[PDB]
Amino acid sequence: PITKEEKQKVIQEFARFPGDTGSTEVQVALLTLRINRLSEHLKVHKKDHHSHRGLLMMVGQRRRLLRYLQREDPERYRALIEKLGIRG
Amino acid sequence: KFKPYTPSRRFMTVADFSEITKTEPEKSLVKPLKKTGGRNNQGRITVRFRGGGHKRLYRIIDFKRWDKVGIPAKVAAIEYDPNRSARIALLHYVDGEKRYIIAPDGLQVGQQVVAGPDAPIQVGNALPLRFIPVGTVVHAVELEPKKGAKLARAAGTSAQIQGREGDYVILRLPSGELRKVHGECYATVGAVGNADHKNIVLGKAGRSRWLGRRPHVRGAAMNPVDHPHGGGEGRAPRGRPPASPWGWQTKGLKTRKRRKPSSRFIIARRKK
RNA sequence: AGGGUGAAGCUGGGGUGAGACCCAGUGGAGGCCCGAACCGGUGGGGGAUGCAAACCCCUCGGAUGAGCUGGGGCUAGGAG
RNA sequence: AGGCGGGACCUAAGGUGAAGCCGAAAGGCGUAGCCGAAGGGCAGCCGGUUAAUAUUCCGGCCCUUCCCGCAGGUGCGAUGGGGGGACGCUCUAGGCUAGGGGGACCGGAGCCAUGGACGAGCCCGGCCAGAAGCGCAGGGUGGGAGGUAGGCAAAUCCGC
RNA sequence: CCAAGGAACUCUGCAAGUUGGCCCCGUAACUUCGGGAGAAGGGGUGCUCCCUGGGGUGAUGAGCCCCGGGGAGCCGCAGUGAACAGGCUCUGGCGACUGUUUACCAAAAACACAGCUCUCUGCGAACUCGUAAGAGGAGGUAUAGGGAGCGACGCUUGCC
RNA sequence: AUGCGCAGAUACCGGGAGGAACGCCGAUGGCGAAGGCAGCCACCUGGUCCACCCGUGACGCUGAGGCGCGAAAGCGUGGGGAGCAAACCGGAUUAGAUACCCGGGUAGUCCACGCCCUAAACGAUGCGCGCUAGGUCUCUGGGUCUCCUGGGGGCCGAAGCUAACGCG
RNA sequence: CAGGCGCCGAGGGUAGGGCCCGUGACUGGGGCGAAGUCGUAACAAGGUAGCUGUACCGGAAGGUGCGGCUGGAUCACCUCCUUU
Ligand SMILES: NC[C@@H]1O[C@H](O[C@H]2[C@@H](O)[C@H](O[C@@H]3[C@@H](O)[C@H](N)C[C@H](N)[C@H]3O[C@H]3O[C@H](CN)[C@@H](O)[C@H](O)[C@H]3N)O[C@@H]2CO)[C@H](N)[C@@H](O)[C@@H]1O
Repeated sequence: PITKEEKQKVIQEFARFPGDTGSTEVQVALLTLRINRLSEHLKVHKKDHHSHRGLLMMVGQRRRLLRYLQREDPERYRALIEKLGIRG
Repeated sequence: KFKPYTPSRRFMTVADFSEITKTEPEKSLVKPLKKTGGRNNQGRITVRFRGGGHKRLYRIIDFKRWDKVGIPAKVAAIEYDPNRSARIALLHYVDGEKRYIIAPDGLQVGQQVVAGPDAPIQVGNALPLRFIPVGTVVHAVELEPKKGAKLARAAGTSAQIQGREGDYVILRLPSGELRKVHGECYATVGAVGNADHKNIVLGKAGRSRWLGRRPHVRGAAMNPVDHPHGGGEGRAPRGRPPASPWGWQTKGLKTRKRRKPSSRFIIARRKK
């Protein structure tokens, strides 16, 4: 489940600069990761509509933030796109 | 090696409502098996309607375990035969030889199970009643020891263990009744393998039924020259009679039949 | 004989969480659909001591299924 | 007609039937072994010759088992255990003759009748069988060793 | 073979003629969204020469099969040129539809039937033949094997 | 009445089977977009409250359309029915009683996967922010925790709002 | 120049569909004109309170079960407003 450690490690791989204790980068890393192992679970289950739901809202959130990502700058952004994989 | 029930062809003209089933072992049976004559005609006089055939394999299956009462066996795997209401497992006995046996609740290829003098009450092994953990399930079960697996609850998921008394344990049998068998006798552990089958749907009758092998039945079939009942007209007769000089369909058959009182009670009925 | 039809599975592309499910390609199943050999035999017509103790013609239905067919057998006649 | 076929072999349905169960009698039922099939299995083909028959005759080419021997080689040695020959239907890739088809392609007996064309014109044919040696395709799997508490009663063979 | 008229003949358009070969344009109420569609209604094709693409075969170059595609044009009343080859639409009762039969009139309802319900039998089941014997049944074993009235399916099966 | 019992029940004792439910604790109490959600245990999960002020850098509020979500009833196949139980059958009723009562018993009620979205769906009152006395209680996070502070629930409650309640 | 050649289409015909109109025994039905032949839910706990979504049964209003929304009367429990 939620492995804090490795977590921070990637918050790291991403946060271009070691001083990103909360940045678009991370909103990204995080919502992503979560979204994914979470969802995978969703699959082998089929009925937890409540949490499915939340997950929903969440994914929204993340994507939208990215929205802004583009808004100001999608450049570095597309790089992100890249690094990650999502939206292809 | 289980099997799909539901697959149904679709609108391939009136071939409508045709239910498929597919055991996955799909292998063609093995070494131990002859074939049956073309009975329907028999003792050379001829008898009982329907009857027709359609292709030809024909079985030999194990009905008796006390004959190795122990050599673990591992599911050779699944498969079946042009007979039986609920597939089989060709099983492998650790000693080399194998045997076509039941096919209780969805067990598992390679699974080890066996039976005899104390078998683990795990659906799959079999045991002398007595090892009956009262409240459990089996089938195949046989009263009068040695008289082989007597009461082969076909796809008959039905041997419900219901208490004991004397040298006989009580059982709830398909039918909706409770008989008794002296404990030393035996039961295949667990339950059957098929039922949905029982629900299977088949297309253009002629086609299906016949394929089944069976042709027909046609009552008070006009010209009641015989056909017990009336005919030579529309109207359904009255008397209240059936084919070959019959008693309708609401009368006994049993008797002293020392058989009867001897065990079982519940008397013959259900109520779904 | 021959020809059209064009399911299921699958493969890929499409949309959620995965998925439904879609589209497309593959596919090419029984019903079959079209229609000879094959099997039946209305619809009309042609013989009345007719080619004939049940026919010829024009025609017509099925044309993989409860299909058709040669060989070998068992049930039979108050029984089949 | 040793080599085509059928028996000199196999067996299902299926009939018989030593046993056995059974009828007032005559019979009814019947394992086993047997009888019992263009269903199994098995060793040749092509060219030539009679008024007339043929892969049966003749001839060329290719084998078949069984007996006597000899030469080389081995636990050889039942048919009883086993493995094994054995199998739908629908469809269907890949690979070879049959078998179609144009060769003016080579052999040949002839022709324009008729206004014409002798000109890749017509007309006829241009193969079939061949130990195996060999080159296309594929077509049908495991070596061991050991444990080898089943064996499929009796033992290295199968199967765990 | 007909014309003039084109069913009034006629109990019935019985029959017979219409019509029918593939390719493109296009296609109704209803629907178990499989389909009723070969609906239906048009139009096409023959043969010439010209520009233009393709799947064959040892690349691929006299070696062939698919459409090409399009263009200009040729001759008939006429161009699946002859023989194979739908008349059609609307609508109603029954029945589902595949079917078998009625050998000798009775293409077709009836009987099938899939699928409904009642209900019968504990297996040495219950019946069916049998003088026992015995087989059958079922090496099946109550989701199974019989007696049945109905007969997809949809709504629905009330009163004694 | 009734229906069930001397072919012994109704009560008491022991044992058997299974379905459902889940007491006290448990609350005027809690979590959830809503619906609605509870014997404990474990697997995976989501909303969400407080404090350091550390990160980013306004990316945010709204949501026609759609998209997924969910009462109970009922349908679909496949399980299952201990009890309860429209329907049905009785018995009691009045003049009538198809219903209010007692005696019965199906479907359903329950599980899986699919399907209906249904509404006095309620606080009959859309969401998002910020401005205006206090008093009280109760649960919950932080503290110099006679209390204070962020959050969360009922209660009293100036101004004020309304045709009037009553909101506060 | 005449005509010839070419589509062009006003126009009409045959076939088919679409929008709306009228329209048809019988028919589900809708609204009302003081003085009617039946019972009577609902509002007083309207006498099983009701109301509702759903399901099912009935001369009819309606009853019944599933679930729920109070726009449900009387004691018994506690918090909180005032007060002789
Ligand atoms: N049509 C209205 C609907 O049906 C009913 O109304 C109808 C009905 O009640 C009422 O009928 C009433 C009866 O009752 C009452 N018991 C006797 C009375 N004579 C009769 O009157 C009726 O017949 C009269 C004959 N001289 C006419 O004048 C009068 O217009 C007519 N209503 O009149 C309405 C007819 O239109 C419901 N009452 C109402 O609630 C619902 O909305």
